[PDB]
Amino acid sequence: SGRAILLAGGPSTGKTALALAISQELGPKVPFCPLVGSELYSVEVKKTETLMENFRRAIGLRIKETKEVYEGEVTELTPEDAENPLGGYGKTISHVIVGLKSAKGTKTLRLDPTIYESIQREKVSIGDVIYIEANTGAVKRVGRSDAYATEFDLETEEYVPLPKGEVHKKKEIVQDVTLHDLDVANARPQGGQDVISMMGQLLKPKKTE
Amino acid sequence: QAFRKSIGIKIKEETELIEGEVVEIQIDRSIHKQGKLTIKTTDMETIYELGNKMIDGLTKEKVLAGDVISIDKASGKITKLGRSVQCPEGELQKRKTVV
Amino acid sequence: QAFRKSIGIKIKEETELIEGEVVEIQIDRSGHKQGKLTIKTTDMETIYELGNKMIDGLTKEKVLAGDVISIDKASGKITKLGRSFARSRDYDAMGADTRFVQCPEGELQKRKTVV
Amino acid sequence: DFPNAPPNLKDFNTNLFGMKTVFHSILP
Amino acid sequence: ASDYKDVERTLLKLFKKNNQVNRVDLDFLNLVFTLNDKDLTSYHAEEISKLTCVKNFVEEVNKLRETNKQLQEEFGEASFLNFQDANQYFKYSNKQ
Amino acid sequence: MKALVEEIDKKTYNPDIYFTSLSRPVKRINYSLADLEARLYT
Amino acid sequence: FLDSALLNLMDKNVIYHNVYNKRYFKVLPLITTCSICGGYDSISSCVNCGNKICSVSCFKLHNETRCRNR
Ligand SMILES: [Mg+2]
Ligand SMILES: [Zn+2]
Ligand SMILES: [Zn+2]
Repeated sequence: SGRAILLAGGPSTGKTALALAISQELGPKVPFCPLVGSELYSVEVKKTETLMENFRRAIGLRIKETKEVYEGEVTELTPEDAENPLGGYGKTISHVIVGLKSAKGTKTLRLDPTIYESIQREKVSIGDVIYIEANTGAVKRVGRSDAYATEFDLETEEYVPLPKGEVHKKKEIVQDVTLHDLDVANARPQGGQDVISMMGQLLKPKKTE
Repeated sequence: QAFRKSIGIKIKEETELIEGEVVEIQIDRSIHKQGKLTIKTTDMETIYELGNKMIDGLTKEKVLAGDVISIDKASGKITKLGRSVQCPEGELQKRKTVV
Repeated sequence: QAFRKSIGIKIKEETELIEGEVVEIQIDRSGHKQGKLTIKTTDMETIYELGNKMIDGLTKEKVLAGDVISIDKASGKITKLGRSFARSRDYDAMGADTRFVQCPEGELQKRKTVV
Repeated sequence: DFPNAPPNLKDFNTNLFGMKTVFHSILP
Repeated sequence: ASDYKDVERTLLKLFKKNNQVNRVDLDFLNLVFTLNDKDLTSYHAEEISKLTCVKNFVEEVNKLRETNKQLQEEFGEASFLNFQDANQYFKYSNKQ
Repeated sequence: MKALVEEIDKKTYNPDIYFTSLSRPVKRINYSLADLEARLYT
Repeated sequence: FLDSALLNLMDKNVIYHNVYNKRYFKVLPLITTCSICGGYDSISSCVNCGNKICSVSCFKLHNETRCRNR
């Protein structure tokens, strides 16, 4: 770490040629941040901060994560209440049962009431292709199945095909992320659905020290 | 930014849009919602049966009759046009790409 | 700012907490409501009587049986630590909020100071 | 009250100042 | 600026297809932690960290695994051939 | 673009119903005595 | 044979009817096609009887030969 070399020579000798040759030889799995000296003079933060930011960009990290997702077309949705009215508070909504269909068969799932709340938020009806992540409990509405494409002869619906493979597919995901990416994520997180969050989202992403 | 502004990229998007002259529209309450519209063109006059979101969009637009309307099947955007000077020129649903 | 970064302050905070797995909750409501609550640990079990504000906090936290919760007797704030392992089988997919933790050991009421 | 009538005494003092189970839970 | 909304939608739709598929949830792996200060408590965090239930999962997994080992010893040579006996199919289904 | 102010008639307006409409050209009428008899019967 | 009294009520009803489906009626989705040529890219219902058409040529054919209200 911290080794430095200088490509010294006259104009039109091959300094940039050697730099790009090094980049090509290293391969696409090794970070390579090109720069020019003039770009360091920012107007939002000190040039020292911009040098630090760019300097960290060239430290890549390869992190792998296995994720389990439930995806398919909804066939049934039968919310159930607790066996006793005294069991819970208010609505006293218990687990929900959802039926998903894929190219390889069907599966009946038992879901938490939080997952049911996510379903209600995403406005999912019978026949819609959905996508549930057991990692976080996040529900995504892919769209309507191509089977029901011609149900109505004029309707604004994003018809999507039936998911391939099994309903419950487990995949190992590998991504390369820079240290600066983590720094940005901590500095300017994208989470939050409050009005304050939206107002901050509309703001320009000015660099900060 | 100056260097990048002078490099253009052309991307083609194929959209399904119906362009037609207009004929009477029935919207009904729950019996979620039942509705029918008819469109006239130069050589057809035929009824479409709407769904929930199309009914909602046409109620929001409050489209009148005897005028001219353009509806996109994919995007769902509805573009109003003046009364028929102009007239539909062929098939009710056309397949034209916009660049 | 650099100068103050080079000086550190070591501050001590004293915390009094009760943590344990709630066994049974019984609430009666007409007038104000009254109820009794039982919390157990790995080596203790006790029945407590709940005031109106404590019941209100319990309801607003939506606590159920088998949950490990922490209450600060100074303020009465109720925090749901997590769920027991025995309830893990009940679902195929789990929400982000759910957590599986063991039952705390020792005495129900504990005093702890943190620096 | 509007027809110049007094209110209830307990209600009067309460306004001047201002059984069955409903929820039972147990782990099976 | 209204005339550019269709182009914006098109570009966002084009980029979302690649963006969503091959990304790793940095928030899920606790790589993002600036929101944690808002809804978590220090002593609560240390107690929850102390009371983790990994032993319970490992113990139940081992009790299942020893039951499965006994069942596999009872069954013998397991195979995925087409089933012609109710017992064989039932045992294979239980194994899977 | 969009009309922020609309005028309505309390008799005709409701969210339930939205409706709008415009060799002699005339609508055909069916002299089917069988079909009319069916209609009156049903 | 079917009218013959030798074929009993239970026998007849079992043999013809019981082999017919009684609970499932459609479990595949429903597919509507052009009444002239089976197309599905676009569909609309003719003003005269409500059968479904897809194109101008199919509309002319429905009007001349097909339409059942005339
Ligand atoms: Mg040079
Ligand atoms: Zn056709
Ligand atoms: Zn017809």
